[PDB]
Amino acid sequence: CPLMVKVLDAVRGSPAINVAVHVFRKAADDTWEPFASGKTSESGELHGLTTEEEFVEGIYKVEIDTKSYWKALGISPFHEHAEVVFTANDSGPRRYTIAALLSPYSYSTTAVVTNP
Amino acid sequence: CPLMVKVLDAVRGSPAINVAVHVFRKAADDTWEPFASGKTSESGELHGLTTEEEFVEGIYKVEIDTKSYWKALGISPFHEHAEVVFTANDSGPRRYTIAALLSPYSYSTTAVVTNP
Amino acid sequence: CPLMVKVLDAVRGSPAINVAVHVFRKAADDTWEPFASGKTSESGELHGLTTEEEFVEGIYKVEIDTKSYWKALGISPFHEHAEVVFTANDSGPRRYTIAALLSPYSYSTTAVVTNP
Amino acid sequence: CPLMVKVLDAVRGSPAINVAVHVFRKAADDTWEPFASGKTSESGELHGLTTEEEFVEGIYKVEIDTKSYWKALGISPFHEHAEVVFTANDSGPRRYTIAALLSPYSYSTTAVVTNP
Ligand SMILES: Cc1c(Cl)cccc1Nc1ncccc1C(=O)O
Ligand SMILES: Cc1c(Cl)cccc1Nc1ncccc1C(=O)O
Ligand code: NA
Ligand code: NA
Repeated sequence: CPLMVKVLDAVRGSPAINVAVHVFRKAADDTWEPFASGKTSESGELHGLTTEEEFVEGIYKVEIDTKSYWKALGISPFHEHAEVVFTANDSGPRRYTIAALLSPYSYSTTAVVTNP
Repeated sequence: CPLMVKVLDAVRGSPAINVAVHVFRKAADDTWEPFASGKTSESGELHGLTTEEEFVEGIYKVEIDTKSYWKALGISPFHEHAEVVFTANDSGPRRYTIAALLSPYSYSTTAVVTNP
Repeated sequence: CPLMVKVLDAVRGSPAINVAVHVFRKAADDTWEPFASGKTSESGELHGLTTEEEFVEGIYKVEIDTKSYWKALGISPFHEHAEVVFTANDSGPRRYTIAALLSPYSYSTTAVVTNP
Repeated sequence: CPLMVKVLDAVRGSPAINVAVHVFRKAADDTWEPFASGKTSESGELHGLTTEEEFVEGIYKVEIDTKSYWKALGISPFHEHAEVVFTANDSGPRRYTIAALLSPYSYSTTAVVTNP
C-alpha cells in the first residue's frame, strides 16, 4: 500500500484512536469523488487504504474527522475537520505517509515520502 | 475586521508575503459559495476581508494558496493549499485570527478567537 | 526592542497570558549567564526585555516556563519548559521575534528575523 | 527500551537521517550529566538508547543537533539545536517516543507515551 495516515493527540500525548478518515480523488469535472476510508487503529495508524494499481497520479484529499474525536473526549474544538490536499506524482518516492498532530484549536500536518 | 489571516514562512524566518487567500461559506444547498478573497501584505497579514454585518453565523473555509507561494520562490511543494474549515459566530459575534506556518512538506495552523 | 517573545495556547485558542520567560547568554567560560526575564501580557507578548546596546552578538537561550503555565490551569503537562537556543547578531544587528504555540504534550516554535 | 527518538524533515518530506542526538540526566547538583547518545537511522529513528533498569524517574534532556543537519544540506538554519526537557514518571505509560519535525527557522516536538 502506497498511502498511510497517522494521527497523534497533543493534549493526551497519545495516538489518536478510532478517528474517521476519508480519502477523495479529484474528478475531471473538479468534484471530489470518494476513494477510500477507514478508522485509525490503537496505534493511531490507518493502513490498507489503497493499492499501487489503484493509486494513480492525480489530486487527492485526505479528510480527518477531528471534530468528532474531540467531542468524544469532552473537549470543545475549533475545526470541522482537518483537510490535506496534494498531488500524487510517479517521479517521486513511492510511499506516502500523511501525518497529523491534533490540538483543540490547532493542527500540524506533514508528508513523509520515501522509496522502499 | 472580525476575520484576519496571518501567514509565516518557516524556511526563511519571515512573513509569507503575497499569499493568495480565498474564503468560502457553506450555502443552504451544501455548496461552498465564494465569500471574500485577498492576499497577504509585507507583514504576512491580510486585513479587511469582511465586516461585522456580513460575517454572519456559518461554516467557513479559508483556503491559503501555499503551492502558488512556494512555486513563485522556486520550490516544488507537497500540498495544493492549506484549508481551514470552522463554524463561526455560533455563540454570537467573535473575532477570529487564522494563522499558518508554512514549510514545503508541512504546515501548522491555529486560531485565536476573542470576544470583543 | 530587538527581542520579542510571543506565546499562544493551542487548547483554548487564545494568547498564553502570564507565562514566565528567562533569557540567558553564553559567557566566555561556556556557562549560561542570566541576561533578562519577564512575563507575557494579556496579548501573549513580552516586550522590553533588552536594548540595541545590550543585545550584542552571542549565543542566547530563551526558556519559556510552560510547565508552570499549564499547572496554574490545572493540567499536568509533559515538558519542563520550552528552550530556544540561537546565535544572534552575527551579521550585524537584527530584530528577533521568538514565538511558541503550546499544547500539554507538544509545542512548536518559530523565529521571525528582520533587518531594521 | 523505554525511550525512542524520531526526527522528520519538513523541507524535503523525509526522515532526518544521521542526526546526532544526546540525552542527559539532571544530577543532584543541577548539572546535566551525559546519559546516552546516537545518530538517527535511515528511518529517522534512534532505538536502543537505554533500558528499563537504567531509565529511572528524574528530569531528562534530549538535545537534537539540528544545526549540523541543515549545514550538511547547504541550508542556513536558525537554532543551535532543539532541546526537549521532561520528567520521567513511573505512574504513566511505560514507553516514551520523543518526536521532532524540523524546518530551518522552526521546529515542532511532541511526546507519545504509551503502555505495551
Ligand atoms: C508561532 C506560531 C506557530 Cl509555532 C504555528 C502557527 C502559528 C503561529 N503564530 C501565530 N498564530 C496565531 C496568531 C498569531 C501568530 C503570530 O505568530 O503572530
Ligand atoms: C512528531 C510530529 C510532529 Cl511534531 C508534527 C506532525 C507529525 C509528527 N509525527 C510524524 N509525522 C509524520 C510521519 C510520522 C510521524 C510520527 O510521529 O511517527
Ligand atoms: Na447559537
Ligand atoms: Na560576524
